[PDB]
Amino acid sequence: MIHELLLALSGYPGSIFTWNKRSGLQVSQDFPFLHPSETSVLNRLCRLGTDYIRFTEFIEQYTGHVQQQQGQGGLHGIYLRAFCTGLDSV
Amino acid sequence: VLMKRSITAPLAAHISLVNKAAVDYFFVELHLEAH
Amino acid sequence: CYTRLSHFSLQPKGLVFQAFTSGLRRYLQYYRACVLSTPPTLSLLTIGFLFKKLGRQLRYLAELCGVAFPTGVKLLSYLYQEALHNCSNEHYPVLLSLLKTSCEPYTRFIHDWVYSGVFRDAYGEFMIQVKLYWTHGYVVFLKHIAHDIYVCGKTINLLKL
Amino acid sequence: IRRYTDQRSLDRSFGLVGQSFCAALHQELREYYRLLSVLHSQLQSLT
Amino acid sequence: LVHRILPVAASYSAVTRFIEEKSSFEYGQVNHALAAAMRTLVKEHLILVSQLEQLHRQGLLSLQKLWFYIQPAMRTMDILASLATSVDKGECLGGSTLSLLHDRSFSYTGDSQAQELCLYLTKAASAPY
Repeated sequence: MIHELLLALSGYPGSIFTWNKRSGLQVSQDFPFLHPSETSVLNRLCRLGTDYIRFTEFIEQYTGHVQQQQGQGGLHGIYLRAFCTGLDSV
Repeated sequence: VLMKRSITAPLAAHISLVNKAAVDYFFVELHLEAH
Repeated sequence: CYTRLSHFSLQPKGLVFQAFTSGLRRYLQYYRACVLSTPPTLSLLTIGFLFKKLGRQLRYLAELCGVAFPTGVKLLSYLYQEALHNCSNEHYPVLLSLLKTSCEPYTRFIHDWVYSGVFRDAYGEFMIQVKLYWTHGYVVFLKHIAHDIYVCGKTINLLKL
Repeated sequence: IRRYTDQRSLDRSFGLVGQSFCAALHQELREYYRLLSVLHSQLQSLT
Repeated sequence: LVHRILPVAASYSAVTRFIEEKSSFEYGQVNHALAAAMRTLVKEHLILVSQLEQLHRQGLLSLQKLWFYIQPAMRTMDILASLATSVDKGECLGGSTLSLLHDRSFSYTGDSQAQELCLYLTKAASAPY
């Protein structure tokens, strides 16, 4: 439970927080260890890492992936690159 | 912009003097103007 | 992929191609030198943290190379256009440092048929290549100077008489 | 060298040349001793 | 890491042997000049090794410092060892190793660290000629 929370939080998918692209990180919700009091707090902490994964994946996706051989304006752009560069420093 | 626009100036500066001296090399030595 | 970049570089063609490969090997050493001088062993998370903002700059060069592949002017122009393509990212100084030495042999070459009268062409990197003594052939670079050097060197071959 | 330059230096059967050659060889040894004198003292190593 | 330090060593001993085998009374004119001009670079290599010698005397050195130390010297030893290999291989002497010293200086035009090296030995070798 100790390093498991941080590895889920670090943006690498957990082994108790099962990564879905349609339900994010989600605790297993049926083990003998968990009880409702810690459970809801764990689920609240899950959502921030869920967002962080999409953020870093977006940044990796739209920055530094082209040699510039055309091109699409929402899949590329000088503004998209500037956006991602700002986002990681935030 | 990443292009040569300050190194190419001392290059065209030599190209021009070369061509001027050759056109001069005709007239004031081999007398193409007399031809 | 660091290993397969050293696995990509090997040299004892083209002169500018050799200069480009040696400049790449001058960066692989830096990547090996930075490890064991900041990050030996720290928290487990710190290593994945430190070499994500550092590793991606290395990983762009795998996209850049063939990790067939351009040689000659086809390299020296394409890499030139990679300057104007990317100038506003983390991959601007590595492309800049590569182009600054991939044009290092060619700038000396141009400096020869203008001054001393020596025409240099031994790899097909030189642009101008093939009675009134002027029958020379001619069939990115700034086209403002491309025909200029063609007429300026044929002139020097006449002043050498 | 040193055996030959010891022997021939006072030899008059060998003539003037050879005492002169010995003088040359002594002068070469003079520059060789000054190095060795430093090298003994700077031992502490000396590779 | 110990295996990575070895190329300056194999390109030192080789560099020494060219100065030891070709100190003989006969060979070509340029090669006799070149031996006395390559030994100068062996001495300037030693002044860095002399700093290293003092440091090793004071009960201190580590492998990471040493690896960082020998990165500048490796290239100079590489250039000298390649020159020694080429001069011995081609059976060139006299003036035909004044051609090789002339060609190798033109060949390097991307860094000019080794171009100047071939230039220095050629400027020393053309002084008696």
